[PDB]
Amino acid sequence: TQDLFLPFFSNVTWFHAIFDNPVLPFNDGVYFASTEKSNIIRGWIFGTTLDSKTQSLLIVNNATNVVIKVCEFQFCNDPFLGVEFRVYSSANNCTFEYVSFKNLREFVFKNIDGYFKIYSKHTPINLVRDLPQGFSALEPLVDLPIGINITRFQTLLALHAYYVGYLQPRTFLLKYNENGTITDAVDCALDPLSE
Amino acid sequence: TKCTLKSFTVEKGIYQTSNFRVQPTESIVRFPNITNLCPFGEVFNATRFASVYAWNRKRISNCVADYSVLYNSASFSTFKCYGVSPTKLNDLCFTNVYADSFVIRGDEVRQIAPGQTGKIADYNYKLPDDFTGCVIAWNSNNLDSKVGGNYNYLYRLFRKSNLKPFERDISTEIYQAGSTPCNGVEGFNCYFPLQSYGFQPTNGVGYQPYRVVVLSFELLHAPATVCGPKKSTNLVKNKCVNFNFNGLTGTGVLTESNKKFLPFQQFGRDIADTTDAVRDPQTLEILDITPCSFGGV
Amino acid sequence: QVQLQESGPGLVKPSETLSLTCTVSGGSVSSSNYYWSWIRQPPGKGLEWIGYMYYSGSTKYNPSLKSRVTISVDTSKNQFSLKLSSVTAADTAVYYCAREVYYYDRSGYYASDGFDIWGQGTMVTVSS
Amino acid sequence: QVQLQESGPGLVKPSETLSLTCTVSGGSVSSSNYYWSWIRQPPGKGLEWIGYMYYSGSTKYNPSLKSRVTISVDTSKNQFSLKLSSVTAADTAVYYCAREVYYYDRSGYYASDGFDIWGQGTMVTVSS
Amino acid sequence: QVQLQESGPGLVKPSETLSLTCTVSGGSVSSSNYYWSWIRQPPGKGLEWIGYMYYSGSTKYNPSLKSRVTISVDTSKNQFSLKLSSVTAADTAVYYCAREVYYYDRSGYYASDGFDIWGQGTMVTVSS
Amino acid sequence: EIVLTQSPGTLSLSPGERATLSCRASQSVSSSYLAWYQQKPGQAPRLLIYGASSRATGIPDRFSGSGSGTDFTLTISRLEPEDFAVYYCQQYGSSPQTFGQGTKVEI
Amino acid sequence: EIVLTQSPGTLSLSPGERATLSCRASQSVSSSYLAWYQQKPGQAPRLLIYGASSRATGIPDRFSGSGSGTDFTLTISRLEPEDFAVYYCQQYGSSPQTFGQGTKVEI
Ligand SMILES: *[C@@H]1O[C@H](CO)[C@@H](O[C@@H]2O[C@H](CO)[C@@H](O)[C@H](O)[C@H]2NC(C)=O)[C@H](O)[C@H]1NC(C)=O
Repeated sequence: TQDLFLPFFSNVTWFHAIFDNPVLPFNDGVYFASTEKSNIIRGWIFGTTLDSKTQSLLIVNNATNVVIKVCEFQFCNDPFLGVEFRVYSSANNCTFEYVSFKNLREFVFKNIDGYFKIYSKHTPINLVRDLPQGFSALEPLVDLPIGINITRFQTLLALHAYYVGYLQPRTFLLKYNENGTITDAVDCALDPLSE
Repeated sequence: TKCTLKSFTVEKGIYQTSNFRVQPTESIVRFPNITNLCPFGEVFNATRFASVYAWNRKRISNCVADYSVLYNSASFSTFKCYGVSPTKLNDLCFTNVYADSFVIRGDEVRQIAPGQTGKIADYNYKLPDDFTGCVIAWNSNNLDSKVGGNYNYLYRLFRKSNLKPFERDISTEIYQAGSTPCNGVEGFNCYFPLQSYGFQPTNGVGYQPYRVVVLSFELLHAPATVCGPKKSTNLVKNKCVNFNFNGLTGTGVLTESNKKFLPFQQFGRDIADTTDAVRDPQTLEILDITPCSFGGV
Repeated sequence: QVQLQESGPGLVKPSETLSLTCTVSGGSVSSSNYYWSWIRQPPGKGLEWIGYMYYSGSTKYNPSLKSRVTISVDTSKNQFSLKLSSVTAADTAVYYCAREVYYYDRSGYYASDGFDIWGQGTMVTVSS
Repeated sequence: QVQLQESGPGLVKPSETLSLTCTVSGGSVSSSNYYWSWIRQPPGKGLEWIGYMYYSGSTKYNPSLKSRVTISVDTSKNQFSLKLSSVTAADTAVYYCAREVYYYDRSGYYASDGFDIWGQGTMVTVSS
Repeated sequence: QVQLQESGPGLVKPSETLSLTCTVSGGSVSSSNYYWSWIRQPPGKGLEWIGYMYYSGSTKYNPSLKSRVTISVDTSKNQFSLKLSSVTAADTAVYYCAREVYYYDRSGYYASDGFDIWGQGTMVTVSS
Repeated sequence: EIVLTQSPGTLSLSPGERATLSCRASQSVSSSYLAWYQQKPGQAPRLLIYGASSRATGIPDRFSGSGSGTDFTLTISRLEPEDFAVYYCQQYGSSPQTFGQGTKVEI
Repeated sequence: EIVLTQSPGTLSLSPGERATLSCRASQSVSSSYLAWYQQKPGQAPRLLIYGASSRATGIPDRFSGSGSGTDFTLTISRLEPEDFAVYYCQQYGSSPQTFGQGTKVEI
């Protein structure tokens, strides 16, 4: 199939916070990989301008419930969670609202034709220095047809180690077993042997 | 055989005269369960409604609306829908639904109509010239009125100029009839904006509390979030039938399958890039589709 | 508040099409819900309906005068107009602009309360 | 009985296209046989032909004024019109609607007796 | 010789768009080279520029009044017009039509000597 | 077209006297879409009463619509000098829409 | 375009006197499509005579067309006060169609 996938054996930017909170582009979707110990990460904010001029998608995976609010919020300089709530200041217009290192969580966000697709999968890992070598087929968690444009995204951390990758349009060969799971994949444009 | 071979004499031969195709019948449509109904009941039967000066505003989203419940009953005194027919409203699937609720007096139920002059129509609550919505009202004298009069519901009577469509402005500062200002002290040519409704059982039908739910339906660029319910009457098997599963259609025999399938998937593809199995949306059972019987006679 | 202002020739010589324009105020003509119409009153006789306009500028006319009557709209000018061909002395009358609002019902009759707002009117006479 | 009624601006400022409409009476314009035309008379000078209309609304014009003249028809309105672009003071004249009937002959000249019926006429003057 | 004649309401009530038309004389508006403009003079204050017209009827406006100002042209009428929305008493002034000619140079500045010819002007006042 | 007859055409009742206009359609109108219009002399008509019975926006309660189907009736109470004008009945239930001859109430 | 000359331009003949208008086309018209038009002062012209010789519908027999080809002639008899108006000759045989200057008969 010819779908947007992360290229095999490609260098991904790694951010380590003891705090690092930069802005990253969302031109063609990103691949979020994060290792968690005691639920350090809390949520993700997706926005084109991020200055309350346009609608911004906000997702917060707090301990109480998985709330998702897509409205126009006045973003602060350093949004974080106090374990204190200093994520947003006020709201102007609300369109959509939905309420729902031994652990490796991989996420893929796609913003195509007004449909926001999130793929999630949790896999227990043992190595904590680098990314563990292995294969994992990410399953679609939930689809949100918000219909807005996303340009940049931000990561939120709670105050009392995540990898960011970029997808590219490539051709991928997927192997399906008898149960339907993807056991292995081969990148066509990576190596002559794989080609 | 004589017509195909174009000869009046045939001897000890096997010939394919034509092709036979079984025609499907009893076309059925299957859709998932009508779960997550919109809470229209909440706004219509709310213990306490709000006064028109600050009419309650509601947004309905990510749910299915059974508009039928509202229009099946004949209890409502006024059922007026502008631009959109109540019949087939379920089919008309809209991205955004807005519900506006306020208590007004009976003489003015008519005022809510679009482009109507009135003290409730222009000064207080104003629908637009383009109003794709419905106006629903019922008499509730025994529910809102109390002995000793009702001052609970209030409406602005004096405003400097009319308000634009869908605009509510809560101004309690003293009104300015003339040129000189009294600075918030009520007096001659200086009246408090809010005026008491004073609902009473012994009053005329006109001066009685009529709770009024106004529905609005809005279409924008954003995809549709408020669709209507779908018919999933029956499922037939072991016969050539034309089916429709989530937009995907097809003519084939529906049979059971014994192999295991993933929970998140809903469609099935064969090696020839053709549909092989179709998962039922509201039933956990898997329906293995097969092509209809066709061959050469 | 949606006042309608008639604008037409006071006296029209015969064999001349009669043109009358309603200068609407405050209503976009193409509102779908409103269905404006034309009514005339011959002196000493009951009101007679000429025709209404369906939304989007499409028009329907009284079958009796349908052959000689056309209704036009100028949303760009915020006014709508009536043209009557081959007018005679009998045809002429005080012409009145009017508004109608069509609301669907559970019963399903799109038709609804009408002739809520009338224009001031203009007495037109056709004679040699 | 097929009277033609001219309808045009009495005084036109220069650099303005001149529009004149003939309100026909009793003849379907698209009759094939009739070929209506435009004639003007400058004061103290002979009649000058501007152009006729071929059947189906196709039009032919005097080559001298062909560049600045267009003829239009409104069968829906039972009238036809003349538009003259870049009119000057000299161009303006009393404009006359006219009718012509073209009959084929054994000889084969489609052309035939013309200017049988003239409109009342309208004196148009173009000046600052 | 290219005189410009202002034509506008002498007194305008507030909340009314102000319409002023320059009756040009002897210049085709769409000349490419000319770039006509609007200037106003509040009493006891310096001249203020409102906006010019780019060739082909495209228009550019002073950014300060850009939100409330539109410039229109009527080449068919040999005149151009200025429409100002939501005028207040302060906005009103003696409005002046003007002409500009833009010539390219080896240096490359398309812009060039301007305000060569001014219209007579018209004193407009906006008040209750 | 449906024909509406108004009985009686002319009335001469003192102010404070009750009046009844019988507007009987030739073909019955179930929807009760008959609507009463009051035209003041030398003036544009106004909507007096709609939907069989209504009070328009400011129409006095004194006037009250009645009737249904084939026949309709309009009743006035506490007649006032301001209520001396021609009254009309119109059916919008079927098109073409028609009006009655008109009933004039006099002193 | 073909040019039609009318001789003489002006005439002063008593009523009851015979008149002749010589309309001579520059190029000969074989079809005799020259047609005479009478214009009354301050009035629309009418078809006076067509097809070289004709009586219009009700034009008096007194007027009678004549001539053919290069030249044409119009003859009047028993002149009446009602026949004092400008006369024109038009060729529809070739297009563009042209008219003559016009001849005015006076008392
Ligand atoms: C769709 O709705 C039905 C409820 O009507 C769910 O439950 C099924 O109900 C029918 C009849 O009541 C039983 O025969 C089935 O065995 C029920 N299914 C179960 C228990 O799994 C049904 O589950 C819903 N479908 C989905 C996909 O949620």
